[PDB]
Amino acid sequence: EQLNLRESATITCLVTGFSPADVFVQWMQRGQPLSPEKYVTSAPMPEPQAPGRYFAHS
Amino acid sequence: VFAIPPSFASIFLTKSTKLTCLVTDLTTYDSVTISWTRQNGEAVKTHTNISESHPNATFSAVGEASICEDDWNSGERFTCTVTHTDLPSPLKQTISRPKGVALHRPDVYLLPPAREQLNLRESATITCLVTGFSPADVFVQWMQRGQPLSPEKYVTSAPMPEPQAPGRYFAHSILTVSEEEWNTGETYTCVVAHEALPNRVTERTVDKSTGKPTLYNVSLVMSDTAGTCY
Amino acid sequence: ILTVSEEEWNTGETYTCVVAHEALPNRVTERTVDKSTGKPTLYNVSLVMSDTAGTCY
Amino acid sequence: ERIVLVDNKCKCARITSRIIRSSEDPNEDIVERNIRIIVPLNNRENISDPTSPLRTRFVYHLSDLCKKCDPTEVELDNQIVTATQSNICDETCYTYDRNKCYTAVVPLVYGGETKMVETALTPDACY
Amino acid sequence: PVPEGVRLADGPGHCKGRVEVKHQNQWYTVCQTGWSLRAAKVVCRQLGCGRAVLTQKRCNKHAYGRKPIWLSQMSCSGREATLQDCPSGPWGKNTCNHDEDTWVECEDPFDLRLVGGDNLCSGRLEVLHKGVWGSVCDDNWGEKEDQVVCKQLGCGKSLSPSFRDRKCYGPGVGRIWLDNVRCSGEEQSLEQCQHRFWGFHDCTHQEDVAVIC
Ligand SMILES: *[C@@H]1O[C@H](CO)[C@@H](O[C@@H]2O[C@H](CO)[C@@H](O)[C@H](O)[C@H]2NC(C)=O)[C@H](O)[C@H]1NC(C)=O
Ligand SMILES: *[C@@H]1O[C@H](CO)[C@@H](O)[C@H](O)[C@H]1NC(C)=O
Ligand SMILES: *[C@@H]1O[C@H](CO)[C@@H](O)[C@H](O)[C@H]1NC(C)=O
Ligand SMILES: [Ca+2]
Ligand SMILES: [Ca+2]
Repeated sequence: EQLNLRESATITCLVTGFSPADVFVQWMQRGQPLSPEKYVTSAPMPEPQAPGRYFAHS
Repeated sequence: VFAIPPSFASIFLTKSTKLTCLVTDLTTYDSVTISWTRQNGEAVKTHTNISESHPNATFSAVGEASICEDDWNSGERFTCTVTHTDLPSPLKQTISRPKGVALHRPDVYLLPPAREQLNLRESATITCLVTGFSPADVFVQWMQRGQPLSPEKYVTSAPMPEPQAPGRYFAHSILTVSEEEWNTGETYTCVVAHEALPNRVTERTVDKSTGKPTLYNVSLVMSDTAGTCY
Repeated sequence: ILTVSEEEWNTGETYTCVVAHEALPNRVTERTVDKSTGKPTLYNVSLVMSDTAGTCY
Repeated sequence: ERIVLVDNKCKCARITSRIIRSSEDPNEDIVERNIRIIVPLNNRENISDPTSPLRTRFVYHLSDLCKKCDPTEVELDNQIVTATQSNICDETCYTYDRNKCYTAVVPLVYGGETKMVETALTPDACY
Repeated sequence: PVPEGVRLADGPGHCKGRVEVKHQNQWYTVCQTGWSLRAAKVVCRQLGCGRAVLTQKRCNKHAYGRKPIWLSQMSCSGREATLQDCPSGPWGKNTCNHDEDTWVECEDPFDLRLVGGDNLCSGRLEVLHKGVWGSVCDDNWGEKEDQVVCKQLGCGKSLSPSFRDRKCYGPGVGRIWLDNVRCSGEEQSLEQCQHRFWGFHDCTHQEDVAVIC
């Protein structure tokens, strides 16, 4: 639908199942990094089924 | 200190406008003032509706006032005065409805779990991509076969602004289901409630059978004598 | 039987035959032909199955 | 097990989807999409106008076939609300529909009366 | 804790209003901590007023005047019929807030009138979903629908006519509440049949169906 609306596409990175809440997610287009304004990474939040593992989506 | 407003989640799911401020147990006090006072000055009465149950747990209570009128939707300078003799500075917090925020309807996209994730055969994470909503508050609930799924099954993020958009927000909702449920073709529906929606609720459903197909078999039967469909 | 000029038939101009009869439901039945309908020598069908890989519930 | 994804009887497209239980491992089961499209070779561009020219180009936006613009009910904890199922909408009808009967009006003259009588473009539809 | 009846007053309608409760001639009203839609699904089932739609715990300006808060607590599954089928154990337990009252906006129930004909057993079909009467459509109409609607009419069994009397009994005018109604033959009434959404029709008023029995 996002490509069907033809104005925006949102590629979501789903970093899930990691125990220390310290993840740095950065995006590269063709090997060089995009600007940090173009992507937004959510804070690491607790994965509910796993006991102490966290998840984060960007 | 905190004074959580009624969002559109509290407005729509419960149909009850509850003004709530949380008084953490900084110090034990007998007459804890969680008096929810209007800008007019009248106080709709609340007292110890539920204990906070913090790790210290030294006389901490939650006061929820049901100012349920249209005065919140129109807007007023509602203030709960957390005034205490212990720590004698009053640690009050003021909350009002945000005024004149432009309303754009959410474009809700249901992303099936990745092919990389189903190869592990352990869990499937379905993503509800609620994006494009400019009022900040949004309510996202998952249902399977018309029954509301438990809130421990899914976790939804706080709304953060969309990067390229000026003030429009986006939110996630990750439903962690086992892989044997998703590979058998069970419909997981994402019910999302927002103010700018026309019917106020959008329901996206996803399952394996709709998905993204891996073998289209098309048959353009070009018949002369079709006429009416049968 | 209707006799028409030859260039009239080759320029489309769909001729409709209507009947009036008692046993008919609305008492009237219409059929049409033109150059492209009645026994044509060409079928110019141009199927466009757009957007089949895109969204379908 | 062919679940009926759409059953559009106005463009004659029928889309059905199934999970072919092909192998033992539950991942490579192919999501199969059966688009079945009947192309009326002689129907006109406007089906309700029988004098319209012959329909040659048959374009089928498959997203337009798969839209569900009937709001459904959902059961919340405190409410039942109508829920939109798509963001697409806010009709060519290549073929006639069996359930729908289509009528055209013809000018019938006998002595200059021009009594405009409706026909039945699809007989055995409303008889 | 015997809830004989739960009337709906102070509202625009017979069964749209606030929830009261009656025990031993004392007309009383109910607060509840967990007051879901399923409780209203019980409440507008023992009154027989449609399905439950809305359940507001909406307060008003304090000069309404109100009865006190009902003594027991009522939390149950909601698939049951009356307010006695589920337990109301904690009697005398008043843990609602200070001055609030509940509210139910359950539908007016499905009254079905065969209109346009000489007798009430023969005519075009008209149904009552909302406050407006309206016809239904004949998309994929079947004899199962005819036997279901004649069973609900309480007027015998269908005869499956040759469509001429149905076309002669009137096209009708108004709105089309149902399209693509599909009955399995075993449902008690027309609501429980599968249909498209109420008022969403792809047909005009020339396709209004009539059932003869
Ligand atoms: C398809 O054909 C029908 C029948 O000729 C058209 O319907 C008529 O359109 C004219 C002009 O718009 C109106 O004056 C009539 O009142 C219509 N009659 C009916 C019964 O609808 C229709 O407009 C045509 N559609 C297209 C897209 O060409
Ligand atoms: C066949 O169809 C195409 C579709 O655009 C059209 O351009 C072309 O003129 C048509 N040719 C004939 C002979 O009908
Ligand atoms: C798709 O393949 C199936 C075989 O699994 C076949 O039965 C079906 O007819 C095909 N679809 C169409 C539209 O022909
Ligand atoms: Ca019909
Ligand atoms: Ca229909």
